[PDB]
Amino acid sequence: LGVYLTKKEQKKLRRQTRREAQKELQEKVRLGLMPPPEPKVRISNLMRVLGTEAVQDPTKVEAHVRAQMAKRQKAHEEANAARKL
Amino acid sequence: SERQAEVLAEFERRKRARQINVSTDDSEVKACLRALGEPITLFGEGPAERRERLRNILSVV
Amino acid sequence: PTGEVLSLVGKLEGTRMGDKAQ
Amino acid sequence: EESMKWKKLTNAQRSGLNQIPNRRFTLWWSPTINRANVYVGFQVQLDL
Amino acid sequence: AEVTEEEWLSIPEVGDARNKRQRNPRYEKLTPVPDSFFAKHLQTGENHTS
Amino acid sequence: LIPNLYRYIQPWESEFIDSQRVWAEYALKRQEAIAQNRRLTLEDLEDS
Amino acid sequence: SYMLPHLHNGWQVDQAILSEEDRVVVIRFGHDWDPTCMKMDEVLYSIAEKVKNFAVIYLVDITEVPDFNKMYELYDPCTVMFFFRNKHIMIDLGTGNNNKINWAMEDKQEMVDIIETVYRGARKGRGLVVSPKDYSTKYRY
RNA sequence: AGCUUUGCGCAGUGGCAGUAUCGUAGCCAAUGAGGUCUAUCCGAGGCGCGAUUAUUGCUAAU
RNA sequence: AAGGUAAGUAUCGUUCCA
Repeated sequence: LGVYLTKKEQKKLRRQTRREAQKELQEKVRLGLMPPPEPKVRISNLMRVLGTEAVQDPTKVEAHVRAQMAKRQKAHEEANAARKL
Repeated sequence: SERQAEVLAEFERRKRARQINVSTDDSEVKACLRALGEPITLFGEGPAERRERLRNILSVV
Repeated sequence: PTGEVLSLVGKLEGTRMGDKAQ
Repeated sequence: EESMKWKKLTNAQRSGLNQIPNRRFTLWWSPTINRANVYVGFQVQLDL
Repeated sequence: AEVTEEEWLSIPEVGDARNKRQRNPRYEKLTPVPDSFFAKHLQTGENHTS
Repeated sequence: LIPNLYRYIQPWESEFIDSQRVWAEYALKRQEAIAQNRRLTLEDLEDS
Repeated sequence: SYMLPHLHNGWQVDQAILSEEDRVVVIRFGHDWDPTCMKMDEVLYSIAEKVKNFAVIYLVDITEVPDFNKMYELYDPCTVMFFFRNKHIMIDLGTGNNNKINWAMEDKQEMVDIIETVYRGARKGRGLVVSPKDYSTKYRY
């Protein structure tokens, strides 16, 4: 029968998996199979990131950041739906 | 203007090999190597890189 | 004339500590 | 220099940085220190 | 003169006793004094009237 | 002549006798304030 | 003194100046038996490992190598010369002589100070660097 | 049928700290690591070394 | 007598010397 590895190696293995995924993603992006990650922006970061470009057309910029928020939330919700039993 | 690039093949073989089971036993390591025909070790090739070489070799077959 | 500091030993004949400080 | 005061500096830079106030002092009294009456001797002009 | 030829080969290489956190400290950040001192110094220099 | 610090610090003798006198003045100026029912002020004690 | 690498003939010191590009060559010309030279050939010992990244120290006995006495004025008992990419880096001290440190000092921090200053001024591409400390006196009092 | 507990995963939102995170084919360790209160009690990691912009990446200017 | 050389890049002249 199997054995139950302890919480220390639980955290260690989780860290290995996440670092593995991050490095693989970064190597793929350096290759260019996906575009470089666009900076995740919120309402609080709206004028920090895009403010200079957000002065000219503020409503377009807030629409774009809210679209990014909606895309993230939709990715989460449909990820749960795909993982739904 | 041609592709002339197999580097994507290098990334895909790396990502497949990273998900390839390798025994944590040097004995098994060397047993599998003798099964395929690779040497037990190279000059100054310790155990960690022995296992890594085993992984890199069974990435093909 | 020189910038060297002269010892005021022997220069205290007509001065007091509390004078010119009221 | 006040920003440099907190940055990670090797002691070589810090030794030559604490004397910045000694240069503005020399400039502020240059018409007196750089004089012929004091510092008797020959004179040399700057190249430019 | 009466030390064996192997005993000179058996001399131990001495090493440092202190640990990494005392042999090779990470650079010590030198931050300014909290500005509450600048306020307190002038606060102490104000008197009452009665 | 550059003024020397020697002439700008009161002697201890004068300071002690003046301390006695000034504290006597303050005591006389405070016990009266008890009877007159008011707190002291900078105006009274500026001379001291 | 005896621990630092030694150069025996004229070709070796020129090669040691030439065989390096990314550090500073600090050569202690003099006689390792001199009381003056032995005073600072232990300071150069105590910092040889510390400055390994940007400095290499060679020792030269002028009697063993009588080829640079006339050209570099090797007549003070002890001399220190800094070279960068086959270029003598002049250094401005408090003393009148601005090509060498012809006296043996005592503090292991000041010599690393001078070596690092020389390296910093040599990466820029200068020929004369300025020392942090002033040696127009001895700060004794 | 729901309700609900706990651990482990995947993501999401938000807060907080960058004098700290991380490695351990180095060593020792519940057959006891480590002990200042309280010790016929306490009782889990510790040490040494290495990486370091006191975790690490891109994008962005100069 | 000092502690007072900015370090350089150029053509030109000269001279010893190989």
